[PDB]
Amino acid sequence: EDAMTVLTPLTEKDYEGLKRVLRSLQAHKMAWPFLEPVDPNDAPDYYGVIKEPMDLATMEERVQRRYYEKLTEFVADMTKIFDNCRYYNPSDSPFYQCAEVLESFFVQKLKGFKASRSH
Repeated sequence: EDAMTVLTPLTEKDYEGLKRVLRSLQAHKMAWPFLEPVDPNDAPDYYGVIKEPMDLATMEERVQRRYYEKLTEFVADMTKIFDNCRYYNPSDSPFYQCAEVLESFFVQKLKGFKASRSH
């Protein structure tokens, strides 16, 4: 990551942009597996094998409460969503495919956000 992403404290203005990014992901058709925490009754051994679960509702709470100090930390939580999903699910699963699609969408939005921050 670039130095602004790593070092620049997130401001209130930055948080408006973070909320916009999160809302765009929540609204995406392929976000359905990531909207809320993984249900243990749907996913055998999940919480036994996934050390740091994450989901979009948890990130929404963190954005509201100003949890993140640096953009890198917001990106790290988001990246957990996708990495956890690819870790636990087979590559031919619809879940895995959702992670591939939504991650690409997130990267597009994130670049947009970083650009906007820079001007």
